[PDB]
Amino acid sequence: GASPSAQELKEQGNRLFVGRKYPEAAACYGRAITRNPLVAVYYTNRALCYLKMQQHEQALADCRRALELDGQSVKAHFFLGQCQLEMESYDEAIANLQRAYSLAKEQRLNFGDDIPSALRIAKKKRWNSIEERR
Ligand SMILES: *CC(=O)Nc1ccc(NC(=O)C*)cc1
Repeated sequence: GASPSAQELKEQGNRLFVGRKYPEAAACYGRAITRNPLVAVYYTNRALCYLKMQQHEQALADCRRALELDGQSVKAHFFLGQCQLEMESYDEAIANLQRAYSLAKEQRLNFGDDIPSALRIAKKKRWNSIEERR
């Protein structure tokens, strides 16, 4: 047999993700991480798998690790913020989305109104959660 490289495992996971096989993709990214745990994008990609599978604590842990390895990552701040938003950690989520936005502008990766839209939605969900209380 052949043992694929971590990079090959990441690409295989990407094809599994494109194939909408999210548990399988997550496991493949996990094999990539085992082969080389110092590459942030393996964790961010697996985090997105876990968000598609609504496995929040696993996504959260992966976003934290990705950001330890690449503190400049637009994607990992965005996914961290999305995971926090879904766990109703609103203020943390918003701050991570604002950092994703600022990093994206700096890197010229701010596409359309995407991250500002995520920020508006996060802020409105936070606002609704307070406004709806008795
Ligand atoms: C390749 C891939 O994952 N594409 C993709 C396209 C559209 C969406 N949008 C929604 O699910 C709303 C997700 C993934």
